[PDB]
Amino acid sequence: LSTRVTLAFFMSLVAFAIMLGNALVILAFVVDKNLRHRSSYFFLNLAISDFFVGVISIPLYIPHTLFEWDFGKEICVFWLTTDYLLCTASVYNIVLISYDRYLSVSNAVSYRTQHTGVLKIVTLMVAVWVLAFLVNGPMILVSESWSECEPGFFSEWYILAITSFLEFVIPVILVAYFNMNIYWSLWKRDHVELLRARRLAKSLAILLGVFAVCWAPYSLFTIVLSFYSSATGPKSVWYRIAFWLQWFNSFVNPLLYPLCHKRFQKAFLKI
Amino acid sequence: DQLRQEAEQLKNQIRDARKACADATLSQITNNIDPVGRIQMRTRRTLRGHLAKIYAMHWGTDSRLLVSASQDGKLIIWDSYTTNKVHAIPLRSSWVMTCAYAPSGNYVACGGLDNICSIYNLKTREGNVRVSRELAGHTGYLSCCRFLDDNQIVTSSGDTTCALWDIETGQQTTTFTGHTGDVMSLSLAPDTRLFVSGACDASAKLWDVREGMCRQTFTGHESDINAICFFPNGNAFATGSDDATCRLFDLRADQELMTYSHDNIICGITSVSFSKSGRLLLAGYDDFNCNVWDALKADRAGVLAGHDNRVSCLGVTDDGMAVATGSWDSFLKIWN
Amino acid sequence: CTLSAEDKAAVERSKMIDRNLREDGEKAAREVKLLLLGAGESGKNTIVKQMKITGIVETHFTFKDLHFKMFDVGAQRSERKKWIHCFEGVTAIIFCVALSDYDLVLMNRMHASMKLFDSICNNKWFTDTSIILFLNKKDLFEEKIKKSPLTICYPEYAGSNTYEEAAAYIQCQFEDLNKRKDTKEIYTHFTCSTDTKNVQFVFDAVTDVIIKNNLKDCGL
Amino acid sequence: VQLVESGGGLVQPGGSRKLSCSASGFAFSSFGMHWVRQAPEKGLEWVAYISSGSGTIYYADTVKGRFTISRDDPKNTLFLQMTSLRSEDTAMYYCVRSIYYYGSSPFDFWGQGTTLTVDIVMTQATSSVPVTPGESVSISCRSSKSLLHSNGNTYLYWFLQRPGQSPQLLIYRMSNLASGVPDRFSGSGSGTAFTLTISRLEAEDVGVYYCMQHLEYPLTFGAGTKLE
Amino acid sequence: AQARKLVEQLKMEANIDRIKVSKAAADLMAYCEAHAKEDPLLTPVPASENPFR
Ligand SMILES: CN1CCN(C2=Nc3ccc(Cl)cc3Oc3ccccc32)CC1
Repeated sequence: LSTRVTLAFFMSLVAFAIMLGNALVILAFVVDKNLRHRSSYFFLNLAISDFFVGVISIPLYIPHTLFEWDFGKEICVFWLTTDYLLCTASVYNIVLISYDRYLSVSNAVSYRTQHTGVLKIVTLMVAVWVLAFLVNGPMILVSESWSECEPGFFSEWYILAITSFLEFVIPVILVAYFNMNIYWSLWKRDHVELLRARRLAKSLAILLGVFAVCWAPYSLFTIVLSFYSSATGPKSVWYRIAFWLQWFNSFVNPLLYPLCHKRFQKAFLKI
Repeated sequence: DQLRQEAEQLKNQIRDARKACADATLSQITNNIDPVGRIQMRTRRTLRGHLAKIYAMHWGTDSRLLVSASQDGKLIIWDSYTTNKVHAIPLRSSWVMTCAYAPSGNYVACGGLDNICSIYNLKTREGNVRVSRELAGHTGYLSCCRFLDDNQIVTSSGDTTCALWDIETGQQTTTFTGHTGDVMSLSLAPDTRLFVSGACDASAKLWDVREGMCRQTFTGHESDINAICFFPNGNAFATGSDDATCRLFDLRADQELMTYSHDNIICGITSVSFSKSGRLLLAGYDDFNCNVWDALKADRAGVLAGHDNRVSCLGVTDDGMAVATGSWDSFLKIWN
Repeated sequence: CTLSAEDKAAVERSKMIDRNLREDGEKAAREVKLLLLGAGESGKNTIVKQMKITGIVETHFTFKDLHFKMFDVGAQRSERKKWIHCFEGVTAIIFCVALSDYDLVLMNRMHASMKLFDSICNNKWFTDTSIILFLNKKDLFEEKIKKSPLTICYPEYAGSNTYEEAAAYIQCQFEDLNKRKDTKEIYTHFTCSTDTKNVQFVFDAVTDVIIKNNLKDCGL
Repeated sequence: VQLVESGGGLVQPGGSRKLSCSASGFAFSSFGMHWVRQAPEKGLEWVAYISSGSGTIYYADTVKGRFTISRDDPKNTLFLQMTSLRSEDTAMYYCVRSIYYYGSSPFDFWGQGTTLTVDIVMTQATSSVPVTPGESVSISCRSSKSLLHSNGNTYLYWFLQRPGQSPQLLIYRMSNLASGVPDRFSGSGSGTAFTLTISRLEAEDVGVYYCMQHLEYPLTFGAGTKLE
Repeated sequence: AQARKLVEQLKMEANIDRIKVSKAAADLMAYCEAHAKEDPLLTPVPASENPFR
């Protein structure tokens, strides 16, 4: 029909929004020389990971599903491997930020009296990128017998289960545990107090809830389909809704963490 | 009571003597001169490296070198053509409030909340910078200090006294008294035989250096006087108080001439300075931004905006080529 | 790059100076700085001598891997307005008041302590700086209230003439003066004389301030 | 202030050597250091340069790859390492001091040298000038390229060497006069041609004069003018 | 003694040689006119002579 030009516009708009937001965060770091602390380096890492998704993978996916199947096997391998690496990197950056914030309150004396700030930061960033690669890359490369361009390991539910586990079960547990400990360490020291305790509870709830809601449905629905009916033909609208909901998280991400922090807000205000 | 009555008589004598000479004012006569129009200035350089608030600066006499002080416990000497750092000097007590630069280029001085004025020698045969003197004897914090030559210095304190020191000996030579409140500033003359000082009792006094007695008293401000400067000719000076006004006082006519104020301004002044021809009066403010006034018309708001805290210090070179400002946000900027 | 050789040597020197400045600034932010305040003979000397012992006076000490610098300022005989804004970034204010001086009109001393406490709390430079309050000389007050109850200066007090009732009444009287209850707290102590409690209390209050600041920075 | 170096002596073909210099009485960690050379029968010749912070090293083209320069700050000691020495290396060696910021005076304190035994050009127009006390004299030298840079400087230096002593700065940057030097010397000129002048000659002002440029590396000396 | 100090200071400040206010205004205007051409902030210099670009 002629309703394929209306969806193309929305996809392009979403790509533009993602790239714009993460470019702003990168500019905010680069401009100022006062934002030299652990937290700001981790926010930079997150912005970079989201920016590459915003630029590469959204435009190329439009003509494939709307106009023309102009990929070839090698281009599909490239596209899928890039997309998987970027998404897993974003999740692991979120876990790292939460761990930092928990150390900032469980132990304040040492967190104030540390001066190791040269190479450990880059060490950790490269480590999370390497782990993010090792999560997916080898399996997509190995897949040979793989129709729409999607990984072949879908044909067995074991790989789906293990991959979804190491993607989505450990991060949720860790984020929940760290945020509950932060809340308790404030609440024990409470005694107008009620309002601030409730505010802290609300904010931690919002963070954990947005994470879980954005990232669960696609994984659960995929594994459920794979366990009975290896359907790679036409699929209902639910599959596409979940598919796009998972990318919506990379547009949500830089509104919550970088823009609530105060010195980033001041740097944004200056420019 | 007789002494009080005669003092009232003398005060009325001074009042009426001042009244007698008001044949005409400054505002009614200069209204036939072309104005500056609009003056626009741009930031040529930006000097970075101080971390905490910046409290004072001072230009060198070769118009290229500059000194500044902050609460970090550091003095810094800059080259202002290439934004290079020539020297960086660590202090003993970090509660510094003033600094000065020797007219020959060999020495610098600084003081603060520890009641002591220290003097440093820049040109040795060992390559470093050493403390040459410490001058002590005040009982309150130090507000200002200005070299006379390589061997004589002047200081003002917050215990109502000013002093003239002979650096080589280390002991005071003469002491000036007469204020009933803290003294906040001072400004030497071009010939270095007189000076003026304003105090927290809302009055300014004119002192003679060689003999040691007060000569003149200027009154009129509503609150304390926070910054003072001296007109290039040598016959007038201008004050800035904490009631959002500046004023011009003439040494010879012995009364006021003109006031610089505006209705949109509700904060005090922290620094004043002049231009080489005497046709611009620059004033820092608490409103976060400097401001340029036409000295012979008392009207302009040609702001040099661009600071993110209150403007604590400013200065104009010895030939007229630049203006430097520094403020509580730790950045010092050069305008041309 | 059209610089000559001497300009390049100058550039190298300037960059080394920048490096030194930045490192010193890093080191100067891992410390704790406290401003010490009191009143006329409020027994502030005792506090100074107990914990690890012209113009400003500085005391430095180290406890449990924290470095405290305490600034005592009693020798400045000028007004507070020309002088206080220099201490705007201080971590906390340690305040001393004496209890036994409720019947020592010089109009008693408790009224001066209240007036100066109310002046300090509501200051515009200290909109988020917390206070650590010390009450001194509990003993002599306890014997002196055996003969003269608090009614000599608190006619509206409606409790018995015992120790803990009077102590709690005075503490609540001094802590009710706050007007910024949502932004900063006030900590209280009854000055011990036998051990390091006077230092452990400061350590704990400072740890609490640090933790709350870390949480409030993240907008969390 | 004092710099004392040692390590010189006599060597065979091949081999290697190491010379050291000890500083005493000043802040050796803020100064750049040069090694300079003088043949037993000729003028001077620059050798090597190491800066303050050890981030910059320069050599001469007749020695690069065979010589190495190093410093040691906690003990205040400077080293030169020479490899596979040949006949052309015979000389006296001097350690020299210099500090660069806006308005400083480089090349002002020289060591005392040690004996080791095995491009813009400047021309000294003379080789010997006989005069009598009480007269004024003038010495001249010439260049091949303009020494006036665009920032306003003129990197011309005038040095003196009395019989049996180390040299001594007289005039830096073509017009300025060092500290500790009697104010009867002067120097002037214009691009590529320069002249030093002395008024009211006295004894203990007899020896060889040198004119040097520092506009770019390498640095080049002149033949030397002998006044007696 | 303080009253005597005030008496002496008022005596020293009472005997002042004085000039008209218009004289001061005229002298200020004359100084501003005579040296006006050498102010690099009233009449900016061409950029070939400006040392700050
Ligand atoms: C394009 N959207 C949807 C697809 N996608 C997936 N990413 C990863 C990546 C890594 C892991 Cl360990 C799990 C994932 O979860 C999936 C599980 C099954 C199928 C696809 C994904 C990327 C985002």
